[PDB]
Amino acid sequence: MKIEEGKLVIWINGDKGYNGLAEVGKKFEKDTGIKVTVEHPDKLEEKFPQVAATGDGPDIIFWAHDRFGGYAQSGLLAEITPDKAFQDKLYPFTWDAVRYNGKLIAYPIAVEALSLIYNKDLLPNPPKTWEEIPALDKELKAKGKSALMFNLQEPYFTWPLIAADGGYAFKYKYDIKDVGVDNAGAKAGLTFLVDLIKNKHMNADTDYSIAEAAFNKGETAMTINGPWAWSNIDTSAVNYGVTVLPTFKGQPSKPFVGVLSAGINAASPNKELAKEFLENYLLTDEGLEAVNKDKPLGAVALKSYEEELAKDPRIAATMENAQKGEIMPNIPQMSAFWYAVRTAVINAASGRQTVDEALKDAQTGSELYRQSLEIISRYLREQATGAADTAPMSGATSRKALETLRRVGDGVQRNHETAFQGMLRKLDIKNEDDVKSLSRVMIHVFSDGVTNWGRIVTLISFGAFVAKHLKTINQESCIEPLAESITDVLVRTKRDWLVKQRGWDGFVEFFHV
Ligand SMILES: CCc1sc2ncnc(O[C@H](Cc3ccccc3)C(=O)O)c2c1-c1ccc(OCCN2CCN(C)CC2)c(Cl)c1C
Ligand SMILES: OC[C@H]1O[C@H](O[C@H]2[C@H](O)[C@@H](O)[C@@H](O)O[C@@H]2CO)[C@H](O)[C@@H](O)[C@@H]1O
Repeated sequence: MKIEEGKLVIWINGDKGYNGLAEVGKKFEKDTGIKVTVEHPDKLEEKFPQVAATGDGPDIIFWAHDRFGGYAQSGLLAEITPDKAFQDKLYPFTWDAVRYNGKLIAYPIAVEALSLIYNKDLLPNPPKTWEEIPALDKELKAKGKSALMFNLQEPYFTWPLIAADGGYAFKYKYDIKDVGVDNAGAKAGLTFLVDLIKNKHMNADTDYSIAEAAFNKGETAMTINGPWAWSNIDTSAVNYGVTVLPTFKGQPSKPFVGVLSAGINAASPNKELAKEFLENYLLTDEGLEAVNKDKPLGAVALKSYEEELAKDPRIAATMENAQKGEIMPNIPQMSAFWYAVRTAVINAASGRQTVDEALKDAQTGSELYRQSLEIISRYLREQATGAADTAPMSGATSRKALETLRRVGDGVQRNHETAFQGMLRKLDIKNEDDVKSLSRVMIHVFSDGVTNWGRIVTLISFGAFVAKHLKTINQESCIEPLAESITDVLVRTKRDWLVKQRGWDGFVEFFHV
């Protein structure tokens, strides 16, 4: 087993107070003898699922809660079971953020939302609207300054504007069928952003470091950032305020709210130690103070300490932005959603694609898993049972993709029956455990090779062949898991290619009669 027993390794992002966290570790080590190592790897949110899948990684991972449902769905996190008395020390809505499929999958630490950060010496009155920023920038450029710089590389920072006039990720329970990435609100916000770039009020290449340095040196009047940033601003002696984000088309900017949370690796042989550290050392007044003093956490989950911090006007502004925003969903398709929108924003800002092209692709990318599952699940089930699903189907594409797959998929099963049968007789499929062991095979087979529509039809057509078998041996319950497996394999390893082909519209086009 890869993770070492008798110590704690912790991963946390490099913008958080990891020196403070290490101080809490020192205190844990003092009491118990157990060494605590804090690390801050680049791209840790993409690295964790890769390493944890193989049984490796940190004992504890810290991230906003949006990534944790994906982790939990993949079996990477231990269920946490604090008692009533500990649960009652934290705000109920923070626990809701870390609930997935009825189980608690992490400990909530703190509530974070973006705010408008402004230099009070340059801009005694910050703008109320995004619409007035171009004029303010022109005024400021005549004095050697700029109005606003913020990270354009990460969609978390552009999202408040995109969402203002109507963009949304997943509607309201969260409806995974209803995605608002390329609606009219979304387009208007992204367009306003690209116009700021086109008119030289911002630069498409601005990232976290460039924006932070410009603000902290007094060269730009505003930035958009989170509570973590306030420490470095204090160091710089900029006279800053923290306030409400500007409105767009009369409506508030809607930041996605995150709950910084701590999850325990399912492979860790140190779960009792991790729970003891998190509950009795970190999530205490002193523990959170030590972290907070290094980089501010925002509104902490711990009611006792939150009451002390609540008086701070920067925190009050954070909560006001948070109330106008929306708690991020934690569903497993969040990762895909962020990856598509990141790409959309970068390509739109750079002029690689137009706003319409960019957000079209993002909408495709964000809907891809669900749309694929629907198609694949329907085809496997109808093949296995001999009757189609009567529920309505998005709808036109799905219906036509299913019609196409019925032609080409039946061809493949028919002409390749003997290899199919042979490969299904080799494997001793008879229950959910074997199907479990199929993705593995499919992952090494499907990936290793060319990516084209024929190889995709092959995977799905073999899927159907298996489903038929499953039905005859009264293992019908295993079909939907089979469809989820095939779908995951397809959309994880071929996402970029699929988005390039216009998704399933492409599939319909390619095999068109
Ligand atoms: C779960 C297995 C999967 S998943 C999957 N995904 C994409 N493509 C696949 O196959 C195509 C090539 C191919 C086209 C047409 C029919 C078979 C395969 C490819 O990899 O490009 C597969 C196979 C696969 C891979 C190999 C096979 O056959 C392997 C060779 N023989 C060995 C002897 N035995 C009797 C039959 C299988 C068989 Cl029977 C399947 C379903
Ligand atoms: O930009 C997409 C990104 O947004 C959020 O990440 C935030 C994070 O929540 C904050 O703690 C801070 O570190 O900045 C990050 C943005 O760079 C999501 O939590 C994340 O999953 C998503 O990829």
